[PDB]
Amino acid sequence: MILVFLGPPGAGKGTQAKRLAKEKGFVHISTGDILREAVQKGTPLGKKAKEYMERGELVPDDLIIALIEEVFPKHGNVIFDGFPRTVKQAEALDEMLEKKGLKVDHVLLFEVPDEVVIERLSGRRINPETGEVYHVKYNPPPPGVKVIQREDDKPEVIKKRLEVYREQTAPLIEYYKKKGILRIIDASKPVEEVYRQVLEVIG
Ligand SMILES: Nc1ncnc2c1ncn2[C@@H]1O[C@H](COP(=O)(O)OP(=O)(O)O)[C@@H](O)[C@H]1O
Ligand SMILES: Nc1ncnc2c1ncn2[C@@H]1O[C@H](COP(=O)(O)OP(=O)(O)O)[C@@H](O)[C@H]1O
Repeated sequence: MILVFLGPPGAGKGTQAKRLAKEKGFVHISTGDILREAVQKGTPLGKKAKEYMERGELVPDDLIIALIEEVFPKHGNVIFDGFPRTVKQAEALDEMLEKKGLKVDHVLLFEVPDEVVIERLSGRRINPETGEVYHVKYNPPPPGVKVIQREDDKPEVIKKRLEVYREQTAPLIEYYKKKGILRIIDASKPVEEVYRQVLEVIG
């Protein structure tokens, strides 16, 4: 089974993907996580990607498409989390999978309104030792635990990211809907409720 998690930044896609991977044994492919590691390690990919990410822009398609070929597993069910983000990326994924006799089985669209997006992202915090994601209101870090705020979770970058999402990524809704594989998730609900809907949708 191959899943794609699609939707505005802050919808809770990462959070749900991590849970589903941990509990059901999917391979979680987070382009954001992988890129952040690349930036940290100072790889050719990292150095090139860094500025796009800090500015809230998408990293160029060719780099991401290569990244996906590099990390796609020989076996296992997969969650694509934050990929694809453009039509060109979605077409390259279809091609890549077709060559492997595979296809996207479900595209879960995590719907949230802008107000919730801003609230979720502005409050997002990361434990730098473990990568665990918290929220200052909805899931605060344990007392005493040091966390950081991502530079792209600052207000003006969130604004850019949402524009970029609406411009480049939202067309994917129609792209996948035509194929009859688009599943709507009400991502504005609490985490446990969203996860139950994720499980129902994928059977
Ligand atoms: N599939 C992709 N294509 C291009 N850029 C990406 C992709 N995935 C992640 N990025 C880059 O990394 C940034 C953070 O992505 P991600 O962690 O997936 O976003 P979010 O903040 O919604 O969790 C994006 O704004 C973009 O610069
Ligand atoms: N269902 C939810 N209700 C409340 N807060 C949430 C929910 N899902 C995620 N969060 C919090 O909102 C922020 C965005 O979640 P994340 O999974 O990073 O989103 P995405 O991967 O879609 O950008 C994080 O701070 C996370 O702890």
